[PDB]
Amino acid sequence: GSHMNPPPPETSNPNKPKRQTNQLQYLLRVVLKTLWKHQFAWPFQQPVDAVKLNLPDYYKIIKTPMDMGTIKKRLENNYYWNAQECIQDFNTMFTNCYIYNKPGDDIVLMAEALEKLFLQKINELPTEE
Ligand SMILES: O=C1CC(I)=CC=N1
Repeated sequence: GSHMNPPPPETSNPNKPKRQTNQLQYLLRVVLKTLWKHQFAWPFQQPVDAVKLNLPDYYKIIKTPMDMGTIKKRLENNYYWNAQECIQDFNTMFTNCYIYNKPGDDIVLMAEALEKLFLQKINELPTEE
């Protein structure tokens, strides 16, 4: 837990209003579950440790970090009000990967595979009830 990594994104805050929606339940039970178990999930399952990876410029470049471990905790802790907040977290995670890394890098190929699955799952996001 190096001082050279930033504090991870918030996953708990009693002041933030929270809700469970059928769409959020789908995001946890279907979307996150699908991506979390994938062969290529591991680079995305926790915040980037820039010290362990020797990437001193990572948090110079990436000012909006997000990862699936944070998303998992947000969903498990019912942090969100709506599905769009969670979808935006997934989109931020993918975009950070694409911004920092070169096209065709292994991590990008991995992100692209997960993003394809994500798109399919979000196209099937249920009507809010
Ligand atoms: O599912 C996995 C396990 C291992 I070790 C490496 C990559 N994906």
